[PDB]
Amino acid sequence: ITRTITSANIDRLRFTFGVQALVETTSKGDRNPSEVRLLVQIQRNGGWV
Amino acid sequence: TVRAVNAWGQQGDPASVSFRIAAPAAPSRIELTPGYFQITATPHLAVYD
Amino acid sequence: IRSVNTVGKSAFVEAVGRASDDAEGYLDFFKGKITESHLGKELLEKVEL
Amino acid sequence: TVRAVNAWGQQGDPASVSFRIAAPAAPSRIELTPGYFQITATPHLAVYDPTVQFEFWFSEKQIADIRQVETSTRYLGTALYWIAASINIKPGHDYYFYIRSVNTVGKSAFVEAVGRASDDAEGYLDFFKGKITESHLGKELLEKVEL
Repeated sequence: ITRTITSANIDRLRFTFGVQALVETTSKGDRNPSEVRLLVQIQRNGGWV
Repeated sequence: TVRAVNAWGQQGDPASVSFRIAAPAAPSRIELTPGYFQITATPHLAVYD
Repeated sequence: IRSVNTVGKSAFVEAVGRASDDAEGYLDFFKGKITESHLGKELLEKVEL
Repeated sequence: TVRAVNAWGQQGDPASVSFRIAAPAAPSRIELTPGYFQITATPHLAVYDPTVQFEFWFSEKQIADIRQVETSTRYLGTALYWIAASINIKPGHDYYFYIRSVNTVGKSAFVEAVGRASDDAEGYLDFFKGKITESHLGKELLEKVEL
């Protein structure tokens, strides 16, 4: 995504992420977890660490 | 509608959500197997309830 | 047939069912077992002659 | 873990207890009564679990692995007992029922029970005694008999 905040008087950054749904439906019904994974990275000059 | 109140009992601005409760969906498909002077009817919904 | 639960009842769905109409499949199980006495009396008396 | 607190909010030493919630036990004894082109399967449990039901799956033939039931067999349904009756069911051929105990907590391991039809034609034909009069016979026998 990236947004280039480039503010001046910031101290800490808080990210509000999430998932719209997490069910794992199967045939005939029922549901199970889903194992979603996300990653938050910083610019750090040239290398996104 | 949910409102927040502080230690002095002052409620905050309301936040609203909406939902619905409706009758279940009608059966999608019908399996009518025949037999000896008998009929076995099994309905199935598009989404399991 | 209509989907019903505690919340309410759904609209009806009409399904047309028929019997087996496959007598021969059941007669195959009847193979070689009707010996003499199952036949009607008219055939019994005619056959005895 | 339960702790006691006095009027000043000071919690005391903890006391602990442990328990478990597991899937219901698999069915122990299965009664497969036969009938006219039909098989009635009634599973049973060593100990009765009010909340339990049984998933019945049908297979016209056996499978080497009992873990393929969810794909290699036809899921008959869920009940306390199941009756299977169709023209595809014929006496003299064995069938298999993969049944497992299920409830809200979870599903038990499958148990396979082999069922057979009645294969007792004479008992049913006794009810056919002296009643097939003339017209049920095939046309070939009708014309042969009339001569």
